[PDB]
Amino acid sequence: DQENERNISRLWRAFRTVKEMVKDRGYFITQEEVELPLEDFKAKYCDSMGRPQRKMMSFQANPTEESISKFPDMGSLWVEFCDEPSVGVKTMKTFVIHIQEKNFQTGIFVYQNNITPSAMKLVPSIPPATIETFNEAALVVNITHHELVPKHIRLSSDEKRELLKRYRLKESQLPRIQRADPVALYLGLKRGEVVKIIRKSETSGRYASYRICM
Amino acid sequence: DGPTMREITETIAEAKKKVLDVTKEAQANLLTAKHGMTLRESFEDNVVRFLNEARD
Amino acid sequence: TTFTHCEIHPSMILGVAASIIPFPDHNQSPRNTYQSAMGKQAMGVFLTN
Amino acid sequence: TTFRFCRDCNNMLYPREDKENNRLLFECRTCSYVEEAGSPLVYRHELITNIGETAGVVQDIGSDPTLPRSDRECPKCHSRENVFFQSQQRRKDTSMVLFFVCLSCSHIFTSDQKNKRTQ
Amino acid sequence: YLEPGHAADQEQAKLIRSAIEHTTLKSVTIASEIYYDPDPRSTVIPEDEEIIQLHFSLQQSPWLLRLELDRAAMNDKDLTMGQVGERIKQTFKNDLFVIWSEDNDEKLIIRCRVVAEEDHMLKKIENTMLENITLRGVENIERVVMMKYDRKVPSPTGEYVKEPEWVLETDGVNLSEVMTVPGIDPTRIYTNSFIDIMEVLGI
Amino acid sequence: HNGAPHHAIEEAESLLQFHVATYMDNDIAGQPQALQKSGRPVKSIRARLKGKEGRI
Amino acid sequence: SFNQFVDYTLQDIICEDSTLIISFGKIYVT
Amino acid sequence: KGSRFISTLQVKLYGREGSSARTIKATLPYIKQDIPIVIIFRALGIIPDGEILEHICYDVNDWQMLEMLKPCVEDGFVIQDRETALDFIGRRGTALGIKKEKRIQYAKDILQKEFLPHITQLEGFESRKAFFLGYMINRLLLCALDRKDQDDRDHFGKKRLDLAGPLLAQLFKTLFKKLTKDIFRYMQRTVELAINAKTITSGLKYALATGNWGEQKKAMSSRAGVSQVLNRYTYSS
Amino acid sequence: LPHFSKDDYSPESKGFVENSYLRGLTPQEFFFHAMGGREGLIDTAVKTAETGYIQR
Amino acid sequence: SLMSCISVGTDPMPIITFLSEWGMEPLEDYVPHQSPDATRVFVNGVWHGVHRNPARLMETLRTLRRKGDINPEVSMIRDIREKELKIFTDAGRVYRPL
DNA sequence: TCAAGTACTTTTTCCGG
RNA sequence: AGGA
DNA sequence: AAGTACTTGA
Ligand SMILES: [Zn+2]
Ligand SMILES: [Zn+2]
Repeated sequence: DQENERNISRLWRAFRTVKEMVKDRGYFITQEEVELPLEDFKAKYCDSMGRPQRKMMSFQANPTEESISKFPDMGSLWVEFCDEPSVGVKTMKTFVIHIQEKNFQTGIFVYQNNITPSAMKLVPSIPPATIETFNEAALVVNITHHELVPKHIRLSSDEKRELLKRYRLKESQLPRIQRADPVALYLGLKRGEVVKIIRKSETSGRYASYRICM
Repeated sequence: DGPTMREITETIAEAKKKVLDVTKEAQANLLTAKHGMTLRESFEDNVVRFLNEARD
Repeated sequence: TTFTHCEIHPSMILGVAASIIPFPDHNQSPRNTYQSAMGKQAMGVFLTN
Repeated sequence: TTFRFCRDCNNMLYPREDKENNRLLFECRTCSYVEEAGSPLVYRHELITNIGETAGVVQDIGSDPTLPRSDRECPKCHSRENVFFQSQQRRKDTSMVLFFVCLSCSHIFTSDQKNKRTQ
Repeated sequence: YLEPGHAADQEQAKLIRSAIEHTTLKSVTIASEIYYDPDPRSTVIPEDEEIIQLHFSLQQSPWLLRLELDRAAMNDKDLTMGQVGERIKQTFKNDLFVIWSEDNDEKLIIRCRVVAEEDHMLKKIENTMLENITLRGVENIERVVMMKYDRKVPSPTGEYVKEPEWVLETDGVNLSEVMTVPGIDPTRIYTNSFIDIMEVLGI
Repeated sequence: HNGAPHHAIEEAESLLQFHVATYMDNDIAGQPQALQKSGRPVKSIRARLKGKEGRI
Repeated sequence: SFNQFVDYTLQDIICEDSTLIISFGKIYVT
Repeated sequence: KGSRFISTLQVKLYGREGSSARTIKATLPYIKQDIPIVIIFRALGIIPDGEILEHICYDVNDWQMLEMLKPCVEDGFVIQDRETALDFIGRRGTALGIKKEKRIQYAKDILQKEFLPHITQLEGFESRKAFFLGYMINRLLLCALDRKDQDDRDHFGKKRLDLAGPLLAQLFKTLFKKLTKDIFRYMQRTVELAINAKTITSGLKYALATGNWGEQKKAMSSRAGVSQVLNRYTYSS
Repeated sequence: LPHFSKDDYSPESKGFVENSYLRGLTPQEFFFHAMGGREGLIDTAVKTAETGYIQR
Repeated sequence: SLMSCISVGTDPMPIITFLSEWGMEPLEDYVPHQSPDATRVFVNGVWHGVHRNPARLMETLRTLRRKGDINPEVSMIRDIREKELKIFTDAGRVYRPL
């Protein structure tokens, strides 16, 4: 038993947050799918010894009926976990061509410890598809859930064009969110994309700010 | 007041003994420090706190 | 019963300016630091010549 | 620990193991001197130190006027004439335990009520 | 701040205080010593004569690294001779043979042997041991205090009522790590270092 | 323009570089402070515009 | 301070490195 | 008094509290690197370990301070006689000053004139200078072993007040020596009594009038505000 | 102060001014109040320039 | 302060001459383990040697200054615990009369 | 290739000889 | 060199 | 009183 059980809890807490992020991005994930308990997680992805099988975890996600209204060209997503703590160019080439062949728009690599600089070179090698690398440990806790972290909302090309029209703005003039920003990553923001940040106010009650990506 | 000055002097006097008592307690290795504080750091915190409570 | 020395007068810890302060043991610390600055800008007879 | 030097060089002695008879020796690196070890202990670190507590207790310790006195009866001679001070180990942690030095017998006794000493 | 439910439980706080506040092998040690003890099956130190007898029944260096641990210190940052030695054995893997006196045994001791030229080797193993080995806690996180902060919360009857809670206060910051800790509320955790809040939780 | 003694030339050049340099900025990293015969260093143009007291 | 300088210190400065290939004797202050 | 060699000796304890190999090295005046104490001792003449250790630690029952000197001994072990020690000191410049005889003769002078210039600048006082270096290391290790507190830089007993006399002394000295070189300049000029008494008067007058305690109308860094006008508002003022 | 024995952690030794301004301060009480007083004047003088630059 | 004075600077030699005449072993002849409790004697930060019974030396030096034989502006301290005797002929030192 | 010291930078409220 |  | 930028050896 020992301290094996804790890496299981962590991998599960990390999994919930992946489901959470994917649903939040605009992909169709059930609430019961998120709320899946630890006991059910073990009895699904744990082997004939209680050792978690990350290969099993990996899943495809599809755009919510709602998502195709705002963003029509929003394609399908593929989330890949790895039972190997270090991810090499051999495991990467499998996943990289998988997204290319299965005509995916986006793909997330939830790596355990590290992705070698050899394998990292394949990340931008297959456009119009996009690839994301997430260290399992960062996702144990969902940052979006935190007190100080307000509702960020991705804007459509039309929605942004309108925001700029309505405030007579050049993109320069908008407050900026960094591409690498924890939330910019969670949402999978790309350069030029705009977030509408709706925060509570001691002054107004509800205040809406906007940020353009870096 | 003459009697309020008697009362003030005796307030300091008793607080001075409250200190001496903690002084003799620390000199006899009986004092037990607060978590994350020197035995001395703990002692002074009390002495300062007594003398300030007293001044008030 | 160890006293090797005795103080001539404690008021001797003071310098020229503080020494003109009446009852300085009855003032808040800096109020005295202020008089030992003003007396230097007070008028009087500086020398008989 | 208490370390020795080479009789001949006077230069310090470094350990060398006699693999044949499984015993420790101290050799001299300036000459060819070699002596058997006295103790199996080579090095001692000492993190929680008690050496420097009863520091510089000269037989003149009573002559320092700056030192305070007390009427605490001595364990050896019962003399209520003594000088006192705290652990001269100038560390933050250090307890406020007192060390009394008898003005007659010169015995070092403490005020500690948690433990019992000899220094 | 503690997990939603167990917020008034002092022992639940005590539990995290221990789980988070950094503890090194240095903080529990009285002194380390190097002895020449050639027979691995029998010791020169007569005290240890018992520790061997047992940790044998139910090849290696003749140079012994022996460290005496402080009972009082082993208590404040709650620790077992077992769990301490476990760290050491798991740190240096199968290239350092460790034995230890029991928690009950009158004096607290840890005996270590390696797997020409060895004197200096052990002086490096002892340096690692003191400075590099982490027992409990999250790094950078030192002095961890418990505080019973007052909290205004809506009661069932509707009115806002003073329902105080146990709160941990640190001396040091490692946001990424203490957040992922079990038993806490990672939806309430706050740092005076806003550069950290920025880096972890976004602008 | 005369018989160029070639070193005496890179010597005379370096000095012009110095004066044109110190005229604009006198407070340079490379130590010599182009001091007026009076000890007092010459005021650079940079010095004139330089913060609190002076131009801007 | 000045008195120690005149009668003492000054006489010493006048003859420390003084002597040249010409020696400087006793000093007089008018 | 005389010249005033502002040479300051630092005796450094390398390595941090928890770093293996905690050596003791010292920075010598007109010497680039920091010499490990042991080489200095051999260059002084105190050649065997234990004779070196006797100068530093005065109690053979203080294993604590002694174990702490074991690194130094290993550090200096490479040097074995007075010559090889002096050469090692000479090697580190200067700039270097290449020549074997040159470097060994250099270091002799530095230890004699520059290192610990009080006590003596004379020749044969190796015994006194080495026992002092040893007294310095004793004090360095006494503090490092938490037996003594680090010195109070703000203790008034460790402070001196240069009054009107010494102030004038430093100035008169600067002047008389400038006069001394002017006397030698006119003595050389006489390739066969014209001594500018103006230098001394005008120099003293310049300083005492401006408050710029340094040679001369080209003041900086000369130290100002030393001499100011006497307040005459009130008598106590 | 040299008017005290060594290792004196008493209120009187470590700066506790028992007296009122009305009653008057003892030579020690006076000097200790003076040390404490001088601390205020230092920050008052320092804060003044430090605070100004923040404003700017 | 009103009673304060500044040390003008005296000669160390009459005190160095006096000390050696009163039991001061010169540093050139010191042997640490022979005389280990030896109180070390300093005059203006110069280590001059050691003295076996400082108690008496301190008393003879004290009454030398007190009588007037050693200038009263000279400073002398015996730090028993540290086994040290520091003497100051030194100019600059601020003194007060007690 | 990256930690650590190096060069070397820069400010500091307001108002008579 | 002083003043708020 | 604390930095930015640049250069130096593992
Ligand atoms: Zn030998
Ligand atoms: Zn007794």
